[PDB]
Amino acid sequence: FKRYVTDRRLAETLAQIYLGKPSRPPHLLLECNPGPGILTQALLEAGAKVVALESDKTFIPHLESLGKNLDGKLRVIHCDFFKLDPRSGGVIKPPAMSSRGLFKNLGIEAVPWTADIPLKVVGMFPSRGEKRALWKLAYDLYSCTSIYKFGRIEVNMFIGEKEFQKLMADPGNPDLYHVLSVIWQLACEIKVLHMEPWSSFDIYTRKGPLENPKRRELLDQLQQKLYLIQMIPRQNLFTKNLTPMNYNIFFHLLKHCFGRRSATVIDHLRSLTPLDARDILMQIGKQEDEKVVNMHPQDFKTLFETIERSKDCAYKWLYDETLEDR
Amino acid sequence: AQLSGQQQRLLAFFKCCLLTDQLPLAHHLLVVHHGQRQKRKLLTLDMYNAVMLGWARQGAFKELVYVLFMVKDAGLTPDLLSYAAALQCMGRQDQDAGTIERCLEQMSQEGLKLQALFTAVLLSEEDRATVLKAVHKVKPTFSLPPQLPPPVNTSKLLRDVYAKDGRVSYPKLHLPLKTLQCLFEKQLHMELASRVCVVSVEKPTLPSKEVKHARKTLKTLRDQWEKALCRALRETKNRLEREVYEGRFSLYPFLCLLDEREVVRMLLQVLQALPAQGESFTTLARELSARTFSRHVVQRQRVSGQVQALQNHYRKYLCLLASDAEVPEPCLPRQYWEELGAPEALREQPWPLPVQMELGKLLAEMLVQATQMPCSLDKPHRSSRLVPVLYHVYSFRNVQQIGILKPHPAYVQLLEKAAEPTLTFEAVDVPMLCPPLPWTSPHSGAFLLSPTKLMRTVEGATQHQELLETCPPTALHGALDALTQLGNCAWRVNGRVLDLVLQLFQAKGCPQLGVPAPPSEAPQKAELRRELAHCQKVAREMHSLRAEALYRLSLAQHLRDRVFWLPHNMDFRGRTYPCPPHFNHLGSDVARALLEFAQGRPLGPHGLDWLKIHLVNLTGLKKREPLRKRLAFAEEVMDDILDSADQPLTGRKWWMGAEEPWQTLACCMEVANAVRASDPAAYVSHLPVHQDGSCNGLQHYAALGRDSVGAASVNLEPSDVPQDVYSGVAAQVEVFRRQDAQRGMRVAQVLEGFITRKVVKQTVMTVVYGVTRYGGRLQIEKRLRELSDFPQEFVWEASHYLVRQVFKSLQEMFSGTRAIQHWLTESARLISHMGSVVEWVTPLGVPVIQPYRLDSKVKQIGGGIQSITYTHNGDISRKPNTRKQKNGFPPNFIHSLDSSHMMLTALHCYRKGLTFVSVHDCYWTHAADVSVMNQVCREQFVRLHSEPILQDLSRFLVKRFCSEPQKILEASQLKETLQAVPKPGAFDLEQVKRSTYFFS
DNA sequence: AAAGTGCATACCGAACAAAGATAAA
DNA sequence: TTTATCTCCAGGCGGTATGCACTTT
Ligand SMILES: Nc1nc2c(ncn2[C@@H]2O[C@H](COP(=O)(O)OP(=O)(O)OP(=O)(O)O)[C@@H](O)[C@H]2O)c(=O)[nH]1
Ligand SMILES: [Mg+2]
Repeated sequence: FKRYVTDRRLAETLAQIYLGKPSRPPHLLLECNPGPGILTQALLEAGAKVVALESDKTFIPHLESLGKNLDGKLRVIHCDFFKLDPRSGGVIKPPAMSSRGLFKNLGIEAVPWTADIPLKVVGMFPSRGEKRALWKLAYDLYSCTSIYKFGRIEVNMFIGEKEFQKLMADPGNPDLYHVLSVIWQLACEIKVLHMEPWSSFDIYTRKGPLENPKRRELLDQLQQKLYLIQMIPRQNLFTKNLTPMNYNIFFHLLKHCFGRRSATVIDHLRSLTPLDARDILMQIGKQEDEKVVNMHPQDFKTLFETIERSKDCAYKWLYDETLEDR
Repeated sequence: AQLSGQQQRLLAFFKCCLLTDQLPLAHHLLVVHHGQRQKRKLLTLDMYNAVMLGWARQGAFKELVYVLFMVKDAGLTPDLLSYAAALQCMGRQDQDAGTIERCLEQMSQEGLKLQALFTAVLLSEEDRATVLKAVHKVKPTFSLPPQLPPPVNTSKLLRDVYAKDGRVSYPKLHLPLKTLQCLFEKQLHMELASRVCVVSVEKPTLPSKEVKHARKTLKTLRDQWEKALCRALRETKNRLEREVYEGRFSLYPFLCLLDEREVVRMLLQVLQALPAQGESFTTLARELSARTFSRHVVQRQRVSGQVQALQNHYRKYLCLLASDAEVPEPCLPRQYWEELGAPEALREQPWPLPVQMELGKLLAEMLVQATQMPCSLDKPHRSSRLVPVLYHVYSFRNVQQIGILKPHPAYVQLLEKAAEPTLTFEAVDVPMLCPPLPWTSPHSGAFLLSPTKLMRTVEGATQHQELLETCPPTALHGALDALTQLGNCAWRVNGRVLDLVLQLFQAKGCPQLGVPAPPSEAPQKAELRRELAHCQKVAREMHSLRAEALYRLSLAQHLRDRVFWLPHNMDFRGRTYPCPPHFNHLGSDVARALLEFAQGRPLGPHGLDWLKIHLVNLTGLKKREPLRKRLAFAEEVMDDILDSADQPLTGRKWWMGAEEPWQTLACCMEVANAVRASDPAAYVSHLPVHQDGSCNGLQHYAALGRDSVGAASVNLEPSDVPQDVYSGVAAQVEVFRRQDAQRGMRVAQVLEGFITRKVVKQTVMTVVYGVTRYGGRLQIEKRLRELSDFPQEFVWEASHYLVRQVFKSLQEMFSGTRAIQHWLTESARLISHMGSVVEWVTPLGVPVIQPYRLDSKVKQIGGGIQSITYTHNGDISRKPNTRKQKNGFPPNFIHSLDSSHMMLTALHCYRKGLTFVSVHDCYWTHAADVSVMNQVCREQFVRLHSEPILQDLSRFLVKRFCSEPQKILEASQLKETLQAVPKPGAFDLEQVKRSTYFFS
């Protein structure tokens, strides 16, 4: 099922949240799955430059009617944001698209990482694919590929309550703290821009527009306060020790450290490196009996950089690409 | 019912205590378990019986009486085994005749038979002799009559093989008896050592200071690891014994079965033979458990004394095969082995799966904990800290995670720098140096001392073996004789071909022909990361390929000037495979190129023509023309053949363009010598001549259905030119593609001249087996992603097209075929609902059962590094897998029929004095004899299908699976679906005797 | 009255990697 | 709505927290 905005009060509240900043409001907002076009029409009433990315062809002519008279403000492109740059290879089918082709049809140039935010994507996360979408975005962000190739593009998406709670867990240990939270809080600044009851969003199924008392019955079953979350990639994410070449080792370290939640850091470090664990834990400042759950994401990054900064030993990691795909 | 895990582990402990010969521990454990009320229920009669037998063997009567009191108090009634043990001990202690009278009178009061005591499976010959001596006191004479040797099989198919009233021309070897005996001694010593060392064939490394330093460091580390492992083993033994003295189960007797030195040597061998990428914990565990069971079986035989009995029986048996010696009555090797008097080889009790996994895990943990290495190898004494050699790392795949032992990165570099010139192989993986032991029973055969199973299955399956052992003894004679015949084919290695392969492999490699290339000649921000990723991947595949090639070539070069034999076994369906995995004729083209027969034969009047036909078949250029055209083409290209034979690497290089390289070369090498001889009809050929069959599964469907058009389509009728269904399907697909391409679709333009027979062959073959579109797409994609002249970016769009068109080409190609397949599929499904796996009997007589069962619900072993999860194959309590039994019924049936045909042909070829070996459907021989084999093949086929196979299968399935009226409605449904068999057509199979291309 | 020992189930990670075709489940 | 997908040459996730039974301190 897909959620589309249904009411004009929502269409104006979300539009105002999207374009809240009154100093330099100009941004080429990239809006995905417009649906009927209520949100797009409201944004145009507020004044913006929308590049709509609808997945289905049926809606495409309809939007063309709304923006036909407008000259250049609105551009409808048949593409899906979550299928950009397939890794299988071969010919790129029209449902998918390559990032270079999109950023050539939109005229966007390349912006350095340390510079200002070029664009702003808005939309909603997949209804049942939050985890896979978040992992794909994390791989794209930490490797400077696809969208984040061009710059630190801001993304503002609607997400569910459970995934948000699992995404904002801290060393306070609500027993939801996991690797996704660590990477996302190390590479972004997550904020709750706005909150909406889920029944306020129209639901269209793949079969057709959802109706009948089953829609009312479905309202009680999946009632959860959807959060519009704002993500900007952190400026100082990449350092000398942490580079787009070395992100795989960091990912493996984080995944290993959560294999045994109730274990200490020193055991995992013994299992992962041939270096003196006590000396490393002395350098990072933590105590010997330090649990992995009681470690901050900044502590994980500092530990990885400290290990990578060891000049004395030629061999530092047992991680190897043979450990993948097996 | 079925025993629980603890009820298996306790029985294994008690049984192993008898072999280790520590009876006090078993007695203490039994007393402790019986005393406590909670553990009292676990103990069963067999646990008392094992301890009673152990006590009886020693000769203690008080302990046996105490255990009998225990068993009578706990419950149950004593069985025959308890009385047998009582009589054995009483005879051991020279008991008075009055006590023997009383004991046997009581035994008669319960009511049994003394013969069953001497037919007991557990009792050995010594125990039987002792109890016979004991019983001779009350009865002055006691005897058991002998019997005629087991009756020869009396069946329609196998009658002619086992009939004495006929002419026999059984072949013989070409070696003196003394040489055969010496080879037997060499093989026996090799198997006793359990290892072989082979000189490496890779390029030698010039000596230097660094190499010597690395070797010295390696030697020092080896000594230190040996000492540490010895100390750790001793401590583990003591710790495990202390648990036994606390009334708890452990693995003390299992760990006490072998000497410390042998276990240490095995652990060092495993450490030295660890891949640089590491191995999973469960795999390392099954390997260590299996190697320990093999070493214990070999050492038990050596200590007991069966080794000497085998030496005598074998040395006397070798008279049959040797050319010099002569036998009073020629017969099959199994028949001679039985007639010469058979030493009794007692089967070794297989350990239970939990015990095997626990022992493997314990040994792996001991290995990982005991070994340590200095951190700084290049710089001595920089830090006194010691790092482990192996590390335990998690590897994540999807949700799941796995545990892996990985070597330290410096150890791999040290091994690479040292460049040891000796490889180590296990005695089981190397071809034998003496003729194989005749397969006389499911328990014994193949290797001299190592245990080899008849039907290769998973580490815990037992249903196949019990079905084999529950059948009448005379049923398996044909299969055993066929296996013995196949294993008795002497082999040899080609010399000049090996020299050429070594020249290519050592210097730079020739990946075009198939020889890999050394890692030295390897290819060399996001873009840099992608380049390094591609380089590392390519290096990985080339390294693995070169490692495999190095192993195979070293093994081949070891046997340069020797004669060796390859034993065989079968899978559960019935198809036969060689036992030595590394080097055999079932491998790649180079493997088929190095091997040749050792017993040559004169070419005769019709040898050169068959050699030329074989050369043309290997070339692959002409596969549709008749035999005359192939012979004419071979005549045309004589100059190229002679040039290739004389100048393989520096010349016109015609042979490299063949479809099967390295075999066209060998055939040209033989043909040139045959031509240049003064008399080509008096030339000795050691080169096998292949003979293949076209559409074998389609042939068997045609025979069973007796469909006229289907039979004619697959060369099953007399014809002048070959017939190929695959070519017709390819032509139809090409016509459809031509129309589509003219209409305008791009993918049709992309693949225009790449629709050959190869791409559609496997799909068209597997359609009749019920393959789905997903599998067909994968097969076509795999075929397409190797052309190297096709734009790869369309592969996903290419195959997804072709499959549909391919499936289109098959609305109505087969009718009776699909009717038979649907009948078999529906019968299999309806049987699978009731919870009973499908079984059948092949026309030879062997029983086949298809073991597909739903997964065991949890199966983990607690421990100190990780909890290993293992499947419980071996649980007959699980429910059947209806999806995997429905899909597999036709292919297994047809493969069983193919195996039956192969075995019949092999037996009838052996009767005439032929050197017959086979690879599934390819029949090898000498050049001169090929025509003869052809004749018998056709005959056997007709006979194999003369019987109503389908009717017999239907009646057997009704009898076995519809006898129970438990589910009356579903029983009626099964009866209805099994009593409706597709009707045959109108095809006389005698025409098969005249068809030229039935096998070609 | 507490506490140890061992066995059964159940829910966690849902590591990304486009896509389509058929039926048992 | 959810999953596996012709057969063979021998394959399997590892951790945490929960109750339940009975024996032991
Ligand atoms: N189920 C199944 N059987 C196979 C497969 N490959 C081979 N076989 C069996 O092996 C038999 C002979 O194998 P091949 O010699 O490769 O096939 P073929 O039809 O004889 O080939 P041609 O000699 O070119 O006619 C086939 O008839 C099948 O019974 C496969 O992938 N699946
Ligand atoms: Mg064939």
